[PDB]
Amino acid sequence: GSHSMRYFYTAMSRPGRGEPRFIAVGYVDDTQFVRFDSDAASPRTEPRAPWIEQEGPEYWDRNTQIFKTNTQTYRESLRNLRGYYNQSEAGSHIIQRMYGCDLGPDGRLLRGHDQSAYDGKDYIALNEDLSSWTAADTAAQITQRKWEAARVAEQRRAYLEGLCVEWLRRYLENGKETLQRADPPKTHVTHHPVSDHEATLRCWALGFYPAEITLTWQRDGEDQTQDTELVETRPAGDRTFQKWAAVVVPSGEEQRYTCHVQHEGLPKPLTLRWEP
Amino acid sequence: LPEPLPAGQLTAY
Amino acid sequence: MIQRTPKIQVYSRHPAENGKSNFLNCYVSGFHPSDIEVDLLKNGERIEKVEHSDLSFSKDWSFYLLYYTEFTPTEKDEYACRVNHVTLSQPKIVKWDRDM
Repeated sequence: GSHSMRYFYTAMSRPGRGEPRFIAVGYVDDTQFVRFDSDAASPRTEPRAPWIEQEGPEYWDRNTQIFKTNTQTYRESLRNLRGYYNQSEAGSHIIQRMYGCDLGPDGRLLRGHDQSAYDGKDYIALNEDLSSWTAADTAAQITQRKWEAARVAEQRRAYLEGLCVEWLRRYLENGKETLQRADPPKTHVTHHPVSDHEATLRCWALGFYPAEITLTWQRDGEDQTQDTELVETRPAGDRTFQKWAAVVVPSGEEQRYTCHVQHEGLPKPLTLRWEP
Repeated sequence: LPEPLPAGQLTAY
Repeated sequence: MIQRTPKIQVYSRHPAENGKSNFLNCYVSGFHPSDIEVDLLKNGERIEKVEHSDLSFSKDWSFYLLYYTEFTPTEKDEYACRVNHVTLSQPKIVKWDRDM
């Protein structure tokens, strides 16, 4: 199938409580495989998936250097953005960066991503061309010009088309038994009366990987989008995810409702009804 | 692997 | 500054079976900024040594964390997740409902 690698950087200032914390986590699809936290007693890149542990000291030191240097640069960046927004030294602020590469089912580069946010709002993003920037406001324009002057996009592009794809493919092979394994949801429909004239039908999907899933209720074959309560897909803690979708239906109309489940792991899309 | 450090100065925002 | 309040789900890793060891999960998500306080409660009392996932975030920049601890569900024991965040005037308590 398709696969992606993403690194997620969060740099948080905390005036009066030391220097900004920098954390980086790395993912292949919905599997975290690496973390770095500047607040660790001994900050270093740590494995978070078994298939990465086989990487040698050279890898871990390389990562750690990268993250240590980024930690320092993000502190500078936080100072800079505080200035770009004329903000006081009093407040806490956060820069986030998410970046990585997407591969199609053939393992070829689909596209790269490199997006940054400040205080949870889009700040600057590398365009799909991996050559130009979109800046959210006049503050981000300062970064854009600075990055344009430093030919930063060229660096991002080189990585995204190069090492990003090459290491992603490596991880995919090394962790193929899990990373390239889709686990289908285990499903069931529950029924709970809410009153004498209505009952809740809840469609459950459990134990699936990756997290991407479609769970919908139909009434007489029509999507019940507005009437469906759909909880956010949530991690079980064993790599797998869970989701449910619920609808409240007139008592005696239960068989008019069907739950439809789409997931990469299913040999065929599922259609479920409550089974009294 | 995350983005490697550039040859020169890592560019801040 | 724009801030986003956490969504909270409390649930078990495996389908709950009284007397069978499981994991109690509290998944907090959709929040910003990232500082957040999460306790898992057993009968209203804070459970010690609860672990959590590494801070990460969604495509919309909002953060998410999974807090979890081993537990053995019983008919009588009540579990809950207690969350505080700058967006919340008081801690929000979400009870564990094995059907949610």
